[PDB]
Amino acid sequence: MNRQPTLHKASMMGHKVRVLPNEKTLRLHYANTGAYNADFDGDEMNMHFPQNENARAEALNLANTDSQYLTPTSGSPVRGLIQDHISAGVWLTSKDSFFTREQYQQYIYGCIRPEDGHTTRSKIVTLPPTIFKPYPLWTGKQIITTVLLNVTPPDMPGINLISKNKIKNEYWGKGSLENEVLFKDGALLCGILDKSQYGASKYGIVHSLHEVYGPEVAAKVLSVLGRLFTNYITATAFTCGMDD
Amino acid sequence: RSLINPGEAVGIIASQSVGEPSTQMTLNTFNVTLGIPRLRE
Amino acid sequence: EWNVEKFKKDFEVNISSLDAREANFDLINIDTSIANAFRRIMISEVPSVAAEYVYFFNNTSVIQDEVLAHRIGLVPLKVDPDMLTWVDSNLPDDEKFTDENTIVLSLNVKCTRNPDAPSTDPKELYNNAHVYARDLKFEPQGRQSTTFADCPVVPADPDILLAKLRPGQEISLKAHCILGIGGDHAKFSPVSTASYRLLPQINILQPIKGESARRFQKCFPPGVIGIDEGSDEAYVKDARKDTVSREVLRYEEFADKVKLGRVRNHFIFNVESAGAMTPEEIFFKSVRILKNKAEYLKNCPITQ
Amino acid sequence: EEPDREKIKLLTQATSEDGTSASFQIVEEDHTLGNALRYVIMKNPDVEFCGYSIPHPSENLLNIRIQTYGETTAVDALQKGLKDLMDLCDVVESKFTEKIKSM
Amino acid sequence: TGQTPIVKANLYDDYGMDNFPNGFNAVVAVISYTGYDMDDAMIINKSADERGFGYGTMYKTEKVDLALDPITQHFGFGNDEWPKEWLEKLDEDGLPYIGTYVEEGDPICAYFDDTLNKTKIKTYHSSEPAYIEEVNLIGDESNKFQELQTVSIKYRIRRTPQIGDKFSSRHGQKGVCSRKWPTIDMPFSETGIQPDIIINPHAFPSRMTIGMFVESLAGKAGALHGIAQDSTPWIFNEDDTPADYFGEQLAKAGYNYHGNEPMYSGATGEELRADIYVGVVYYQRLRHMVNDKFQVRSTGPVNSLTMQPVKGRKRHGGIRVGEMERDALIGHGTSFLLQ
Amino acid sequence: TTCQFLTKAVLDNEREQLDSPSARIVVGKLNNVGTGSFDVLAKVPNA
Amino acid sequence: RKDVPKVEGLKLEHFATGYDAEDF
Amino acid sequence: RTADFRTLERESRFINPPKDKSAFPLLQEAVQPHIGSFNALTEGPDG
Amino acid sequence: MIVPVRCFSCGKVVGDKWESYLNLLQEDELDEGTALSRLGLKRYCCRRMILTHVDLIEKFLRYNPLEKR
Amino acid sequence: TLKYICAECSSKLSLSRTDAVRCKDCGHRILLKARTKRLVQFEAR
Amino acid sequence: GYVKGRFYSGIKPQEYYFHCMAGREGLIDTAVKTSRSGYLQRCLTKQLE
Amino acid sequence: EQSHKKTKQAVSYDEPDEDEIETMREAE
Amino acid sequence: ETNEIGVPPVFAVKLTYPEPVTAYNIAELRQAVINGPDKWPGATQIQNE
Ligand SMILES: [Zn+2]
Ligand SMILES: [Zn+2]
Repeated sequence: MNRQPTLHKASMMGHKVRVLPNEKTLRLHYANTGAYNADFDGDEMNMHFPQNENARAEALNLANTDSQYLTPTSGSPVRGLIQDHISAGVWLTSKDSFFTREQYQQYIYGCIRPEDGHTTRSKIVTLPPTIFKPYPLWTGKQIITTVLLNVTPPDMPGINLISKNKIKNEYWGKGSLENEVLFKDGALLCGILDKSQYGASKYGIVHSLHEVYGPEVAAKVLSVLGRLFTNYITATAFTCGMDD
Repeated sequence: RSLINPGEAVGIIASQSVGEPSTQMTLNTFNVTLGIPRLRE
Repeated sequence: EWNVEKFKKDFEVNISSLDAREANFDLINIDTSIANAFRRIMISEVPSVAAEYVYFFNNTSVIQDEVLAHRIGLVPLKVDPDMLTWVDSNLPDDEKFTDENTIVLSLNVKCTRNPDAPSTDPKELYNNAHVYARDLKFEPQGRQSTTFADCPVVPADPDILLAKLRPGQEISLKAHCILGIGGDHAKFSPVSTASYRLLPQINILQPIKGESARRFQKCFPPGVIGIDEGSDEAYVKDARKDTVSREVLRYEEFADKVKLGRVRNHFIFNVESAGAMTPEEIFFKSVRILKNKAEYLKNCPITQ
Repeated sequence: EEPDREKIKLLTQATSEDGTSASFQIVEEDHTLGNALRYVIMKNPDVEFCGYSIPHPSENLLNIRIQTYGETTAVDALQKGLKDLMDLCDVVESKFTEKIKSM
Repeated sequence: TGQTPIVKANLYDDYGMDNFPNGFNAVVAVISYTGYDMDDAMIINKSADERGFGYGTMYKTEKVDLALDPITQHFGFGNDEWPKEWLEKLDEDGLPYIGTYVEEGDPICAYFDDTLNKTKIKTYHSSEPAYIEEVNLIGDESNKFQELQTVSIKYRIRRTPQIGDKFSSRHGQKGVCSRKWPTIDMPFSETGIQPDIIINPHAFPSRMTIGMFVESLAGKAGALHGIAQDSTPWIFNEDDTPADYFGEQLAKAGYNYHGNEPMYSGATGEELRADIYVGVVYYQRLRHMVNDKFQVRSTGPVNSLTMQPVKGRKRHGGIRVGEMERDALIGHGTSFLLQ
Repeated sequence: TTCQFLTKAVLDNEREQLDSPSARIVVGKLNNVGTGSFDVLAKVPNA
Repeated sequence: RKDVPKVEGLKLEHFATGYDAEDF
Repeated sequence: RTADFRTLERESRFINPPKDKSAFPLLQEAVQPHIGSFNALTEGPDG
Repeated sequence: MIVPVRCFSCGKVVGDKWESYLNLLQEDELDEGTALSRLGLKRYCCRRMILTHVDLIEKFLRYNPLEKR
Repeated sequence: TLKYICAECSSKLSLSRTDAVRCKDCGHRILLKARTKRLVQFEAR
Repeated sequence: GYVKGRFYSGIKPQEYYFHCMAGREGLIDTAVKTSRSGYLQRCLTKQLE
Repeated sequence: EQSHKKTKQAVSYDEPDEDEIETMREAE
Repeated sequence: ETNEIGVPPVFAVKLTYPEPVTAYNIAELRQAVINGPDKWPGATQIQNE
């Protein structure tokens, strides 16, 4: 895939073909928007189809998108979710966000499909609820823990990271620690997730996952989060008006 | 395990790493020569 | 524990108004997934009859052939389905259209001049100037021209304006009306709008009696908040009449003294027909489609 | 008579060795049946996990995952779900006919 | 389908702009729901498009002149020579039947030149098929020696809103059609209305097009009460706010003061987290069809000298891999992709 | 200045060793960078 | 500065699904 | 009481194009520098 | 051009209510709002459909290449 | 029935080969090709 | 040129004209910017390839 | 202007026809 | 997927790969050959030895 001007090698990456029926345009995910410096304002892109296995191997292992998470300019990320997904995450990972067994399991399968090879355990593993009595309820942060638990290898231990948020503690009320992003053994225990975590921002959750588990897992996490927030924005919409 | 692989085109990568971000400094001054004119010098 | 017989014990239906075109009914103690399913079917999956192939012989009018053809397709026909079989797309046109698969509607209008004293009215100044949906003459053909004897094909709304003409202009066409679903095209949707609204809930936390009760009453539509007396608290007479404008919440004296929610189990459906089928028939067919969809998967081999 | 084999398909790439967990793929279906079917399957006390997922809007596919506890296969849980949804619709159809007469 | 704006400056009437409508009044919801709308992309309702919402047509005229002093080429058909099935498009006079559907390659006219003693035709060539709207024969620039050589043919090209077409409000908020979302999958209002157009909320914080926000609650107020509202600049003050003015109007009609509406999801069916900002905004469909340079080549024609794919989209031409793409392929150290 | 550099090359009676990315592209040779920085040989069992 | 004139006699013209303008 | 749109007035003018002075003088005032400029080429004082 | 058949948003037939609307404004001398209500248009989507209709067809028809003068 | 409409007087008058490209009723040099009875297939979409 | 007005409440005609000045000023700079990174990168890449 | 750039598949890296050409107008 | 591209069926029926027929892929390519150049996943041509 090529988007001119090709100012840096990230503007010419290797993509996996997905033939979509009844289509007249090239469909591209939002995580690619940065590297190509392409905005969907009527932009055009070139698709090249290499005709031999040596050229195939190169477009799948060297020039492929997943191997272009970090730009060689500063070694910082150029891949991440851009708008709806960031606003969706601040709402989904908020303390106020609770989910029933039916809701929780739906959000999991909505973004993680074992048949599409999204899982690493061949069976969707699920955490116990955070509220047992009176009604069984799952927190929003637990969905993020479950997504990692099913996309990261079972042989390796969970991710351990103490990061920060763009949203100050003052906004979340008195005595909140919701600015401190805390991951202990691959479990989101404190803090919401901003542009600073699953955006193209250094030392965030996706970048931390990229360093510990590799580029293929970080790519899976990005696609999984990308689906989850799209599905979450469909069930729970986001709007802007005069009241704001 | 963080070592640069033998064969890596560090030449193109360097010029691309100087070229691509020098597009962000096309705007004029808000004494010394700055941006692209200084980079051209 | 949920049983299908335990659902029969709690599930209730309430018909508020059932007119010949629109029906306002309620579905109490049913899931969102089932209520939304019927809603989706009533719009997209309930089959209906609408013009699909307009064959033009002449069109000297200002309205382009494509536009005029599209307008005829949009005109709902007062035709009951089940009378028509589904058309097969693979076989050619000579085998494709039959007396069981297709309904023909002809339009033949020629505009002329009339002598009258002259701003002057178009019906006075010209003859056959305005082309209406009622001008689509039904032509019964083939094996069955007796099945539609006590059921003539007439548009649901006849006074629909199709075209405007001036003397010299003419429209000559043969429209082929077929069976289709609303998901394919909006012209096939048998409903004008099939939508549900959840029952509004007004949880009064404080008694809020006195003159504040009269202030609280004005925040909701007239027939929603009822006051017993100056005391005896402030109750909700008919929470169903509420528009959910949240007007009560934009007042400091009530912002903390009241909560605005919903009854997740209760659905207030409103189904209006295009004119072909009755609103009940459209809802019944929607339930029959969901059952048939689950039945087709039941008696089906699970391959691989 | 010939039964259609392209409608319901068992994704063997995701099916449990035996027999509780499986992912099913249905053609020409979406949220309409999807959300209604997963709701009914979730009422089963033997179903551990259940959800539905549409791979992409342009492709006419519907995926439904059923993970159960022991003594019941995912196929049985699906067959019970379809059998219960049919009975559920009969209840809706029966109550609506009665209230039409009650008017 | 031209429509008069509910929200308008009174000078719109002073210039009689109603004689030439430029847009249509649409139910626009400021919502992030589909996931296909984001910054430069907006969603159009399928059932709205199916009902003729924002439909347009494009007319193109061609002059078929026979000049290139003795008359050689004559409009019509020559005797003894007649290639198969040409009579389907052209009439006895050699000119096409007004109303006929034409594709690239089809004959658009017919003539006979005595120099070659053969019956030739002028072909119609364009990626977009058309219908004949007007055929005019013009036999001017002669006193007594009259014979037709010049003919003007008008083509009617129907243009339904396609994925890629640009749409914009009167506040400079343009976006390409990302998808034609089905009404069943579309979010449905408490009233039972699904928006015609969906604008993403992430468009407004950067553009700061608050005129559109007040246009939304003004258009809604005017649709309900049935009154046009003045949106002439500097009519309102800091003390006399339009958000308060149309807010009072919205409350009086029986709707939310802040222009919000309780909406339900089309997929799950459940009520959405908060009330969605919905109103009536005058939208304009921009004339450009952005996917005009859409091409694909496997193995097409090549230039004799370079033996490289020849330039030309319609000619089955090749996509150029320039010096920068060469540089990028060297960059990855991907020598076989360059090869 | 293609013809100018060509003239200087001819006058030097220069041998283009085809070791620059540009030169390799001109003669259709595989670029010596990355995957072209080595050779692949097959291990055969029979003597 | 003269304020923007409000519209004369503005009534309710939106109610529930199965509820008309019967309530005055 | 409002700044309304002419609906009845509009449709009547569509059917009946005025026989007197044309409506919307500002529209003719927009092309006033063009028409006036060409008008002064023959008409006006000094010929 | 002419009055559209069905409301773009929901699909309620609006094409039969154009000539009837002008009669309620002319003969009945009613206001824009009350006239739309009597036609059976309560949703603001159906309300704007007729209210906002231009009807350029009447302007377009005045050019007829089939009749002299 | 062969047709040709005059642009000025709107008279439907057709003329064959070796004839002046002008209306008979009035001296007008532009002629509109009229629409004849011919089938044009359309989808009501 | 100090605008006390906001986009929510509206801006006065004097403020409107001044905002028009500053708003256009940026677009004028995008029209008068001869400096391009095209040739600078092309010169480096050909010598460093 | 961007519509012409939207369709054109660039030969190289823009062009030095600006100030760069007048800087190259200096012989050694 | 973030590593994928949505290819229109227009491009899919024109863009072809020269796949050599073997024992491990005879089944996959036989279907493509039957499907032809207008049915996806098909084949536009076959090169003999
Ligand atoms: Zn409507
Ligand atoms: Zn004449």
